[PDB]
Amino acid sequence: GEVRRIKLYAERLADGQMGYGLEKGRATIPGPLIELNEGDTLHIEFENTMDVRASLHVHGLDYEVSSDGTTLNKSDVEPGGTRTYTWRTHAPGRRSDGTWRAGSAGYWHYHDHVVGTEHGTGGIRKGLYGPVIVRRKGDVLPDATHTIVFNDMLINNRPAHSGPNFEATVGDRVEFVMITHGEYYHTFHMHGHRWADNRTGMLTGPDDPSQVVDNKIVGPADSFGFQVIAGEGVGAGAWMYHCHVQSHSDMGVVGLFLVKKTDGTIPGY
Amino acid sequence: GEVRRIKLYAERLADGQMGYGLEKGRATIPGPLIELNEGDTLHIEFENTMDVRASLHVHGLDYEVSSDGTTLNKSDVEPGGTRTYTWRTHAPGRRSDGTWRAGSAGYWHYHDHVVGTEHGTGGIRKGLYGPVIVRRKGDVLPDATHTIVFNDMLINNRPAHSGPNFEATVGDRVEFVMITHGEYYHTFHMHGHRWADNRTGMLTGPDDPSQVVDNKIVGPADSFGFQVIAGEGVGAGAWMYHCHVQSHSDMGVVGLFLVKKTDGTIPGYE
Amino acid sequence: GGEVRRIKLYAERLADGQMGYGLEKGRATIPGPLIELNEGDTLHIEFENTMDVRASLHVHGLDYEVSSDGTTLNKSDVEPGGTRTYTWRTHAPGRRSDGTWRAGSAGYWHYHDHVVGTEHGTGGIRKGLYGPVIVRRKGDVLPDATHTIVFNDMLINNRPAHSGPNFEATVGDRVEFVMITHGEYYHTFHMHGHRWADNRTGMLTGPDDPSQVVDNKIVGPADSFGFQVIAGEGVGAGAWMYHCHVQSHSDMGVVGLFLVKKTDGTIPGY
Ligand SMILES: [Cu+2]
Ligand SMILES: [Cu+2]
Ligand SMILES: [Cu+2]
Ligand SMILES: [Cu+2]
Ligand SMILES: [Cu+2]
Ligand SMILES: [Cu+2]
Ligand SMILES: [Cu+2]
Ligand SMILES: [Cu+2]
Ligand SMILES: [Cu+2]
Ligand SMILES: [Cu+2]
Repeated sequence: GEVRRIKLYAERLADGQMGYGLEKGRATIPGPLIELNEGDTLHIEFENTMDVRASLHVHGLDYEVSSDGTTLNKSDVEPGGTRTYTWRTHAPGRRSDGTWRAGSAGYWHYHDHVVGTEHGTGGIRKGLYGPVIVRRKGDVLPDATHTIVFNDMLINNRPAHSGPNFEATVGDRVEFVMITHGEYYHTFHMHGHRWADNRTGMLTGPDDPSQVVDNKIVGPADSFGFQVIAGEGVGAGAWMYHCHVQSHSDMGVVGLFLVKKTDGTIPGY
Repeated sequence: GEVRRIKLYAERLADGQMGYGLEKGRATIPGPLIELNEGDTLHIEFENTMDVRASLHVHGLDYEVSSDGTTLNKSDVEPGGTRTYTWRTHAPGRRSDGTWRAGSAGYWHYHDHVVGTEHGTGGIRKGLYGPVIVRRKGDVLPDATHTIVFNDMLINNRPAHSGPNFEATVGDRVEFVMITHGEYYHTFHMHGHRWADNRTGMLTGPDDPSQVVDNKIVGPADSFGFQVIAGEGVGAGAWMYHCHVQSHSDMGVVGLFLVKKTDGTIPGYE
Repeated sequence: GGEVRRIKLYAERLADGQMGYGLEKGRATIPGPLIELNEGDTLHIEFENTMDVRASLHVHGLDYEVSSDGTTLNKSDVEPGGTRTYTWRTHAPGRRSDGTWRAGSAGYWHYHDHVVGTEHGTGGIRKGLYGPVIVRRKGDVLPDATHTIVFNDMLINNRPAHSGPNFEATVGDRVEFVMITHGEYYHTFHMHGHRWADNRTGMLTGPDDPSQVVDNKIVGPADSFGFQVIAGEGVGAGAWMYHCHVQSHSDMGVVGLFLVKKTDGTIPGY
């Protein structure tokens, strides 16, 4: 694949949060989406603009201990400090012994591993997480990608009973990245939409046995994703997504997948 | 792909519980099993006979906003009032864009969405849940079908140390639907039997790499099913099924898959 | 495969209020010894309960009659100082007379006591009466070494917290992990620098295998999965943290090291 270079900033935010950003003062929670094709290399010029030690750890991708982002492998960043982390990816292939080497492709995530504790409980709690997508050659690309993060009892570190809305048009091919962090198990559910419990979130073809689901138990540091055709077989509407743990939904871990008709209207909303 | 109509009533029961039934005063917990072939449409003539608002939301199957069963999409039911709910299904096909549309086939469930709160915490707690099986052309059909719901710390809203038993004979193709509800994660286990972590609960053949398990972690609104040849390779016996979370089995989330010999006997148990 | 095997196995109290399975009197370990079988194999376990309380042997996944359930229910537990021969059987997958595919015994399985403390072995599990079982399919690739990580309540292999076990391998070694969970709590098992397949073997079969590829897996009491990695594949030598990813679990010390060595013997940054 291609070699690529980006800048990443860890920053303090209002209400004592902590974001990553591609640009200083544009830090988000979750952090910016990172999109890669199998075989790509990413060199990340990472600057800690905070008064506390921070790091960048990644799930699933290839990295050397020198890019672990852990005090253990001395890969964290002093306050004000800079470090360039290297993530590599590979494509699948038979090894020489006959066995199949799984590719790097999947729905993954990066997070701090040193804020609060040597496991980044503080960083994670404050908002130092975001999505990685590693694509395979042939994978179908979406019209948009939306990142939903169950962080303890919040979605994307928002004040509860205010979970984020996502706008789309019927027939649009919408991608969701679903990441979980903190202490608690959850179940992610979506009204009017289904996906496949497999790498991609859609069945490869008729030979794919993967269960089809609208509900998934997820624990801290689990990542999955899936694409749907917005409105497929159900029409336009305010389509609720929510944590299906009853106390979680009642305390307001809910948002709307707002699927507009072609004309721009929405039924009874 | 045939169109169908059935009547469903929400009723308050004895001991302050709530349940769906196919007739008046015949409501069960779980609710009655709904079985569909892909393509089939089901129109549900639903009546809320209770003194509180109630609804019917479904997982997995195709419905419009007007069958969401939510406060949001004004698709819940006043006390005593009626509403006709529509669930469509679809077979798997090729989309124009060359991708594979998945198909509605799978182990699913229906549950109230307004009784307790705007997510029916109260309805679910009181027993407003039931199983839906959507079948695909060629799916092997069972000799019998037994629904097991881990709702909070009970099975099928029974008293504890009292979880249901299911009788069967050696060789029976027995189907289980396993639904989870409320606040707590669980692990469903079964002695003497195992299944595949996939759609049908059966391996398609030797090119099915899916994990063969007898123990599966589940949380609120998770649905799976499977089919076993009763007592396959293990013989007749009282075959325990139990939540494997230790305090959960200890407090009485246990039941018996009672697998009789052909002559109707069973080896001695307690 | 297709061989009859015989072993002896003891239950024993240990130091610090613990109980262990062992191949010999006084050599009990926590976890108990790894039992490795090929599909078709029958294992006869000459079990002796050296302890002062009723203990059993119950196994997940494998084939056993109720006379080897090791339950109160089926009266197959063992009196203090008693001996009982448990029989585990295993079958290869095969086409059934109903045209369906019979799932094989092969996978990542476990054995635990069912009668110490409660009729669900709560006390026996807590105190260390658990061990791993692997059943191999014909032509399964065999590892260079096998390592067992049990998440029992808040600990690993009933060790004192902040001191989880380390495993040593050289870059290029085929390293197998058995990953069992017991007790009351859900966990997520994670490993730095390595990935596996959510499927029977923890390895994709080929390009036809849609299994999700994961470094993080939610597990609950009595969940068992396993996988094999090439040590340092595409990441190189190093101290490769494995940890529960439940933040307070990792904080309270549920961590260990996959110590992957360069070929010369060294570890960068040690
Ligand atoms: Cu880590
Ligand atoms: Cu939640
Ligand atoms: Cu992590
Ligand atoms: Cu629901
Ligand atoms: Cu809902
Ligand atoms: Cu339970
Ligand atoms: Cu009796
Ligand atoms: Cu049991
Ligand atoms: Cu844990
Ligand atoms: Cu067990």
